[PDB]
Amino acid sequence: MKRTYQPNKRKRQKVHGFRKRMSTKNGRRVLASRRRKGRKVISA
Amino acid sequence: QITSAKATAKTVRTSPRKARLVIDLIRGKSVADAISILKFTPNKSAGIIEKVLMSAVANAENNFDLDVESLVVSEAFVNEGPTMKRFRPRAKGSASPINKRTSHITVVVTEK
Amino acid sequence: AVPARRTSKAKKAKRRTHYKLTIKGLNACSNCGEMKKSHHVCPACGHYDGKDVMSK
Amino acid sequence: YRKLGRTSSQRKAMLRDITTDLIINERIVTTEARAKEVRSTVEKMITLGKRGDLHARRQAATFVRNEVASVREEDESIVVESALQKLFNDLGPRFAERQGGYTRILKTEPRRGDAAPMVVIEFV
RNA sequence: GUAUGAGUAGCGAAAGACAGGUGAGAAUCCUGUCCACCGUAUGACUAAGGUUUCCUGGGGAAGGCUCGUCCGCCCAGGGUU
RNA sequence: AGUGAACCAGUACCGUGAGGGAAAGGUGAAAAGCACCCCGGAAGGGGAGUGAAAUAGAUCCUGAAACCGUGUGCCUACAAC
RNA sequence: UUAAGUGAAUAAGGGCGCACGGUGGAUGCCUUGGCACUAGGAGCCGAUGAAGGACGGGACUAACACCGAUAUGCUUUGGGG
Ligand SMILES: [Zn+2]
Repeated sequence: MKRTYQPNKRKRQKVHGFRKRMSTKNGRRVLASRRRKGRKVISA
Repeated sequence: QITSAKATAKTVRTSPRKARLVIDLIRGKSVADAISILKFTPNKSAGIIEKVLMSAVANAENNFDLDVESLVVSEAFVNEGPTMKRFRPRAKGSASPINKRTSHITVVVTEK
Repeated sequence: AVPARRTSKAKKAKRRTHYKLTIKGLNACSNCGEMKKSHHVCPACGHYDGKDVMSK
Repeated sequence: YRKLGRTSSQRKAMLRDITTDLIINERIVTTEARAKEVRSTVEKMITLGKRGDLHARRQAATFVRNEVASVREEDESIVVESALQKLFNDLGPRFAERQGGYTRILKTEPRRGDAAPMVVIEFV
């Protein structure tokens, strides 16, 4: 009975982190849409 | 001269239905009888009503009255207090609520 | 099986007429007077049947 | 003969423990069903302690607990009595001239967490 | 927001008993004695993961499927070379 | 109602993530916010005091209904509503 | 006295009316925040390091506002008492 979420520190930073969001043109669309809403955390 | 004294307990953590089984055993009795009746009932709320009854008696003696031997339990009741709300997890991912209930308890004693 | 109709106040209270408490045989101690359960030791003074029992 | 909420070997363990207490202490607080079953077992031990011989001793030693002491004794040593040694040196000679009925039960009160009716069972 | 079903179903595998302590209050906390359970694990060490849960002194409103004087809970100080 | 948001709100919370997303205003003119005593481990209460008013005591303006109680004038154990 | 006849009252609990309480937060009155516009200004910031953030600065400092190792502030010109 293995569930879907298995935590890992490196993967979370490598798939969802600030530098991965900065390296694509659509990542920066995400970051701008989060800054426009007022989120206290804009990137995992 | 006033001849009567009350006490009350507020938001005690017992259910108001069970506290009423004990307090019907004590209404209309002399203060002498009520204490022994409360001492020999093993229900959780029996000893709480004991403290409220003893406060009524101390109030009679010290603030106004005298004559602990003449006193009688004239009025008694149990009302509801505010309830806490909780949830217990059930089978298959759902949950159901649980009520944590409370009581206000008041006793009154008259010189007769 | 599920209740097909809710039950009213009169029928609930008519069910609840055999749902009370009793306070059975209470006597007075022979040694110290206060009330106590018959065939039991007296909790006020520890005397049963004219002798001392909860002492040494 | 009163199952007491237990299987067959746990009932036997529990009785063997509660009668070795009361040999060592002579007065105990327990519930009301256990006290009746125990009056029966303890007096069966005392009428072997009054018999006296080796066969009676080895009969009792199947039922009295072993690695328990009961000491109020010192001349000049650490001299221990063994709770079977007490049965055979002290309690038998005490009830020499009494026929059965070496115990008695009194009723006190219900336990707070339970409403279990409690009881004191003592010797003389 | 509050009823009815109703003081009803359930309280999530398993061995405890007694003496004595503490205390307003003890089946449930402490100390003892005997009994019972696992033992290619229910023992010892560690990588992830968690992130202060670790130690000492207090507390008992809520959390703990009962209780609680107790706690991986609450308050104050401290610990990683 | 009016912004999602009159209050520490794009917050708590939910999701791997992109993203979704709330509830929650009012003592009194002035804190004068109950010194002292009594029952009680405490909580809570009764006097005494403040105050124009405390049944304005912090769950604090007003305080409707469902729902839960206590006391009483009249009726009710041969009856299919 | 014997026969034949007629027969009230008494509530384990329930109903209707009334009186007083409890819970709960509708209604009235109120505003600290909003909505739609008018008239006027202004219509860019950035390698001389931006927008937005992280971490710090207080006698005690968890949080918000302010500020940056010159850190709850430094100089200078005017206003005010
Ligand atoms: Zn007595």
